[PDB]
Amino acid sequence: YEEKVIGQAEVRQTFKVSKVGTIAGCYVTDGKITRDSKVRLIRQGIVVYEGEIDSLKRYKDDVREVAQGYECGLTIKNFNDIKEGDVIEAYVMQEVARA
Repeated sequence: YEEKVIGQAEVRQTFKVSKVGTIAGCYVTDGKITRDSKVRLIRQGIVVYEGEIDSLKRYKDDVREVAQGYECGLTIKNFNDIKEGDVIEAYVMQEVARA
């Protein structure tokens, strides 16, 4: 088996607040945008940033994933670029959410 997409989404926005962090929201279009997953966004030319998720917290609670088509606010590792930069892409193995 290959480590295909496990959480592809599109940045909604981010939270570069002087109280929170950089809670980057993303609309999902593939697997799940979970805490136990990596991340890889891209602009209209190249990669905007890469790594993993820092935290996972929606507008309701601290959800672990965001599959189907739900948007949740999550930080993306040590994100240098902020505010709805572009489309994000979570990639990993088949051990997400439950592992």
